[PDB]
Amino acid sequence: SKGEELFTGVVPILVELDGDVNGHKFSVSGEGEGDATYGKLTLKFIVTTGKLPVPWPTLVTTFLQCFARYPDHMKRHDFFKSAMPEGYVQERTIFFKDDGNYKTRAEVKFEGDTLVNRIELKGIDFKEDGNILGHKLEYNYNSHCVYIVADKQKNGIKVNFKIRHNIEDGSVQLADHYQQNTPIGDGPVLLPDNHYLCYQSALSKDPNEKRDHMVLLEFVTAAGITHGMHELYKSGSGMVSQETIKHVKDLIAENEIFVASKTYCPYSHAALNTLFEKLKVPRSKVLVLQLNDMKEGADIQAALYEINGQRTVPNIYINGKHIGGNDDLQELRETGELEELLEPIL
Repeated sequence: SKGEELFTGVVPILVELDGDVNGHKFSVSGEGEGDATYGKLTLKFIVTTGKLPVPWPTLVTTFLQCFARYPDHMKRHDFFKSAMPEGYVQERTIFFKDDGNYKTRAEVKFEGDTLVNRIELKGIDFKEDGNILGHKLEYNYNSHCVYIVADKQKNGIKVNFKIRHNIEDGSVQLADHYQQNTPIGDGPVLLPDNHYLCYQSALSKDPNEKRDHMVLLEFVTAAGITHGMHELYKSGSGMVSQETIKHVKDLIAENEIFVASKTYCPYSHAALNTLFEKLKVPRSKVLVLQLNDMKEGADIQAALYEINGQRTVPNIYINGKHIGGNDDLQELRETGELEELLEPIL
């Protein structure tokens, strides 16, 4: 399958990392599973070479954003899954305030029914007495959202975020991240509009594990883009004769309630149900118009736009005053404005 289809269910994950921080070589292996529908991640890492020369917490970001949950209205912005199965390369440079930095490169891709994260990390200029080499960071992780931005030039995404690692003495170790993601193959990929990815992580130990390890649980969700559906409702694609313009105006002035609609339009359905059922308004007070059922439907609707700028049905009016669409009608229903507008009419 292609792109997101590959993440519909629970996916097995494998992670491999070879690192050398300040000359101290080490390598870790990790396994778990992802469930993008719930933005779930469950992994277990084990150090193969002995122990870790750095705190586990400082490796969390390095140790799978293709598993984040993207809401139904943000599928077009899921860059990570669109790169699969071929994958993408993730590069980062993490500057540790008043200390050394990590430079990382990783290739994420499917190898069979498995998503594999192969990483290479190098650390340099770290203080042997600092919080990193000195192992002074609490075994926890803070929650927060990061700002995701597309990099049209590189055909991928960019991210600059800061991680705060709690230090045992109540203070904090600053981890300034610089992330760059690039597609591996040359097939289509979805570049997103700026948005957010909110993380929540949980670190634990396997009481049955005797080698240095870490059990990570991450919950990730995409957020920040607006639900385009009701927006589209408002948006819509020779000028009309004044003859028609006045006529529509007359229709507006000569009627207590005016409603231009179409028989198949949901918003019209609801606007009408609101007036005739919910608010039990008399059919003799409401002049309805099924534009898709008239000779001059087009002309009328055209004339309407010319008169109020609205291009979509339902186009509602009350006592000569333009109201708008259904959302405008619901607007006034809640603020209680509608009830008072109808009082006189009723």
